[PDB]
Amino acid sequence: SSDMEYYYKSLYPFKHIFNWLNHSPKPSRDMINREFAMAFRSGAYKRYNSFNSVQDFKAQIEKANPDRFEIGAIYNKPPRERDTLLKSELKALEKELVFDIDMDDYDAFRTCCSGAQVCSKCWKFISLAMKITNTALREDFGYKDFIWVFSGRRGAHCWVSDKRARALTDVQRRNVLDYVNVIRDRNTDKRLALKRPYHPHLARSLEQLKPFFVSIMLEEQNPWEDDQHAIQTLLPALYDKQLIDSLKKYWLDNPRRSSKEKWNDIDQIATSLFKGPKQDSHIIKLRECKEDLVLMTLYPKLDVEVTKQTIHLLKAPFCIHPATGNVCVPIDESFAPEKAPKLIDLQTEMEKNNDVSLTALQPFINQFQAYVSSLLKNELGSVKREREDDD
Amino acid sequence: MFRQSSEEEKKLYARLYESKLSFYDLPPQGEITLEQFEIWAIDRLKILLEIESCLSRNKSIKEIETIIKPQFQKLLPFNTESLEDRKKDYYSHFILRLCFCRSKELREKFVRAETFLFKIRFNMLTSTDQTKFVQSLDLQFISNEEKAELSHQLYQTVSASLQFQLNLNEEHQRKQYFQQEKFIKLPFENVIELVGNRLVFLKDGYAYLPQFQQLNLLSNEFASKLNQELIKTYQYLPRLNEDDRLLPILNHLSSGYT
Repeated sequence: SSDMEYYYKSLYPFKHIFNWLNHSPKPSRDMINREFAMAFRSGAYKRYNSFNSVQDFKAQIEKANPDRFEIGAIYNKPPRERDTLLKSELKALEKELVFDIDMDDYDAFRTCCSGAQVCSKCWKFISLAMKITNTALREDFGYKDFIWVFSGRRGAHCWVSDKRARALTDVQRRNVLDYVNVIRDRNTDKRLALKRPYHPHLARSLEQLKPFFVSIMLEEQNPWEDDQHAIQTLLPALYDKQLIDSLKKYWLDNPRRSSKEKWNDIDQIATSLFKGPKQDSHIIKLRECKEDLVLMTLYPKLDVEVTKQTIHLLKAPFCIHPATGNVCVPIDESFAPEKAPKLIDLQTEMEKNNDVSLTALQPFINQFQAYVSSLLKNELGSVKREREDDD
Repeated sequence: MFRQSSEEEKKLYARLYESKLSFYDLPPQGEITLEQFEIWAIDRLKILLEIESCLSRNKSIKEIETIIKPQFQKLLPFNTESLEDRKKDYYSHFILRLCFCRSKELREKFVRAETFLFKIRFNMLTSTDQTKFVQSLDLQFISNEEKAELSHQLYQTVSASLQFQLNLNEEHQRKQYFQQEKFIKLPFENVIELVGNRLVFLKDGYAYLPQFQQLNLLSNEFASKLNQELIKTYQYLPRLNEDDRLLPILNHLSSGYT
């Protein structure tokens, strides 16, 4: 508890977070009416907090001293005044569009680690998921005011703060989520449901993921070296029963062939089976199955519960993870979890230097400050364009 | 070469039904009877009750159309020149505004049923009538250069839809149709239901929509404007309370939905 008190009093960037959530140096409804929730070591959890200013925000989080606090929607009236309101009178107006990716969703094909454990070998899943998501957010939706945040142990959170993104309704959020959710079923015993020819989003994502399929899936992770795992995850994605039976029989006669070897066996056995006039069609179908496998293995996997409602609460940036001790820092695609700071290490560094700018947390604070500066500039430009359009 | 050279209410309803459908845009005038008020409201209410019943039974558009179309000739005629039918349709809609503006649940049910009836009747139109009706509502197409630059992405987006929705199984036919097809550009938030199904192409925050689609925008505008008009209708219900002879009828009409 004392370490958390020291963290909020010495290290947490309240000013930058206030500028991000308020969208203004001076106070506004975007902070006054924003819900915050606090989680405590006693097991208690308190909703519907909101803060009048950066000083009030900092003072209340310091005074409460939670393990973590979570960010919710902007409301029509202050959530801290809910005792003056009926439950139907307090209503949401905006929240940042948030996406959540977890490493545990890739355990169908990850091998080097499993569960909430992580390493730089498997974080390439998250890096590619961030890359595909960023391409979608910029090229498809036109967003610019977004930032990625490490969950502290096993995932990454993207906080989109563009004004049009903040204003999305629950129905609109669910449909945006559906647009970016491609692998809508996680079970491995079927080929993907995607229609052909590909929508341009799918085609571009596939072309972005193709150069990394060999190195990550077939060589680094190599999940299909186990024959039973290949029979349970690789073969059901193929289009033909005779091909599946031939591969199963061949691998049971010739066990423990690597994922790369099995990937080549698919082509070789298909070429041996599908001779004659229909050979081009069978080759096309086989290629479709392999393309769908690339998407099935490397495309972003998302927690729908974080995105599908405006009122949802999620662990704020620069929080401390209770088990690992890591800071929930901002990140980019080149990140790995081994690069995250820890509370004990930051306390040690502050004891040695007595200056946050000389700790390992300052590069992440620099990233967040640059993001906030860009966000505020774009907000002011949007207000100027709206005023000129109104004039 | 050779060359040569109240009534207002009737003209109003002729104008309102020249398009064969209406957004129900304008205040009625003149008089009808109280028996007509009750019966016309009940007729439209019966059609909307069956629409909501079929939707609660999860029946498709084709099934609902098969169920509802025989009922127009008996309860609420459509594609008709008769002034009586046109007044019956218009007035019955306006009556059920006053019945169903009363609460959020009633407003939602009435908007849903009436918008689905709007969809049904729009499907009954010829393409010329649809075009004229859309043009009458004062409802941006992309340039040929922009279509050419985005042609690969747009064709990849619509090629499956051309095969399944317009039955164009031949790729040659799809290419010819695509060469003749127009596209609309608007913000992606306006067509988000098509976005979630990946039926439209997205670029820089704008959705690219082919002309053979987009009826959901028309019906959503109908639903939104009807919801706003119902909210307005709710705000001036205290003026309805000046004639007692109408309140039992409206209570009876709303009781079948509660």
